[PDB]
Amino acid sequence: QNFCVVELLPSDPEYNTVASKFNQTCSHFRIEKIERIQNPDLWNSYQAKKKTMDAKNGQTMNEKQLFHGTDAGSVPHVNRNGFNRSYAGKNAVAYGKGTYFAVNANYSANDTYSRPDANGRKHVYYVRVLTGIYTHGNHSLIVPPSKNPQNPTDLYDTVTDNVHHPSLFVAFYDYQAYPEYLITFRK
Ligand SMILES: O=c1[nH]c(CSC2CCNCC2)nc2cc(NC3CCCC3)cc(F)c12
Ligand SMILES: [Cl-]
Ligand SMILES: [Cl-]
Repeated sequence: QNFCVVELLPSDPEYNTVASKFNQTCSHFRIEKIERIQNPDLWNSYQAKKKTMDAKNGQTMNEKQLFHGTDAGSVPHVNRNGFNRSYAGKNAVAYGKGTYFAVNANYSANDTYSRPDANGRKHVYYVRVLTGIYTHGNHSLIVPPSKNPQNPTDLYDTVTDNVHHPSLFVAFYDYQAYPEYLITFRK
């Protein structure tokens, strides 16, 4: 549960890459800084889960990079515990009980998700999520649904709002998503 935080220099190839993807829908926001979260436990759980997904879903590209807006209050919890069950309790439920990730930063940048702190600062993560093989989510899914309702040994990895034109993804467990970068920004 130990972690380090490293601020990225605006001059760093890594900074450019992250800002570039943030600015595809959020260029009208001012970036205050970008930190890399380094949580060795959360990382090793994630890489291990990625290895077994790659052995299992054949040609599927299991890894996506998605945005997660949140309040300042949640940042320490997430940097430590990841996107775990207690955190999942604080998310919406319309597409299932888990943590919600947007394809486009400007979804996450809504004030409902990345609530502005007393100084007007907004917080959005650029998360590695193992979306793997996914299906339409709904409110009743409080665990990953089975492909076959008669066989719970074949589970979907995540759920989405729309399988063929997805806007968001719900992940159920902490080993499925790594909060790699935290973007602090303002209007
Ligand atoms: O990025 C996002 N972060 C969060 C966490 S919000 C919460 C954190 C704890 N403190 C209070 C604020 N939720 C989202 C929900 C989305 N869509 C759902 C809206 C209703 C149906 C689908 C899309 C998103 F991009 C996000
Ligand atoms: Cl797996
Ligand atoms: Cl799973």
